[PDB]
Amino acid sequence: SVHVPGPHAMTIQELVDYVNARQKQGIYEEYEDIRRENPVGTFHCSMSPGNLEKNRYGDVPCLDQTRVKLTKRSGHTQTDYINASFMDGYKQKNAYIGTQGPLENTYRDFWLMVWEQKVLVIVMTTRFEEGGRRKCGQYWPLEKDSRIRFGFLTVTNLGVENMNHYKKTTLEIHNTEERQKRQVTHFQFLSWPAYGVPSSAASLIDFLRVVRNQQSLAVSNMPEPPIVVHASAGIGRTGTFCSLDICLAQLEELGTLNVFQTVSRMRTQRAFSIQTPEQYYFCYKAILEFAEKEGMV
Amino acid sequence: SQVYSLD
Repeated sequence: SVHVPGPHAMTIQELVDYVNARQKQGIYEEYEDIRRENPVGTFHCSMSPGNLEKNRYGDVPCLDQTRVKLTKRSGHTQTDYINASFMDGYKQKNAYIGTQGPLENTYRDFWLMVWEQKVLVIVMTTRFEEGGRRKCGQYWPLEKDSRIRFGFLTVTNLGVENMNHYKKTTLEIHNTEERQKRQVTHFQFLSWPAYGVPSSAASLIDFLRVVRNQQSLAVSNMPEPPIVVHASAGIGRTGTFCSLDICLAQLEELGTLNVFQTVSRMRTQRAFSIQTPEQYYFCYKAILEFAEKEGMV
Repeated sequence: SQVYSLD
């Protein structure tokens, strides 16, 4: 994984000192320094003419170097391209696939990727629309017992649980070509507006625990498949979600973290990860809040 | 077209 503790890992009290010394304005200025980082990588596949319409946004390409490639394609429309990047996590390579909100013409590509990448958990942090702006397609069967066929992948909705800030859908993916079935847990977090932060850092961290528990529960019933994490572009809330997850993973296990290093490295894998200085400052603030709440400081 | 940034 690129997410090694070194070289300036910080303990949770050094983090308190750090945030206290920089303040919100300093953390905002730190975010801008990450954006300045020389964008290593290229975006050619994203901009190939056969692929333009497979991007939801003109200004959110994805990196050639880390993109998820589609293997078992069918149809001249299905290239090997999907706007989705492998992302390392704490002590794990390809912990996540950060992807955009699937478009109608990429629903089939999305499920192909989920299938091929052995994905067990999907985290969605977007509503379908926001401000009447379309933000993500309805790429899964929404009602219990309904099914959609995406070529040789039939997805069936096995049940939905509605909770506080998220709904948990259990999907069966049926590869009807290889007669293989796999359960996939789809999580949709509903209280995270685009370009913004969640209303409760505590709800996001509890949701993160729910997702980790689900990923852990699914992996024990099968090296570890990535978690698909998408928002609308799959960079703003996605990068924030994933950075927070890595930082809490390193904090839990090593007693250290480094937000800067985490987001800097994440943006070499899912380009443009973390979209606003507000979301950047939220990683710091949620971690400190988790740490107070836990009596670590 | 559709832009993500600049709101």
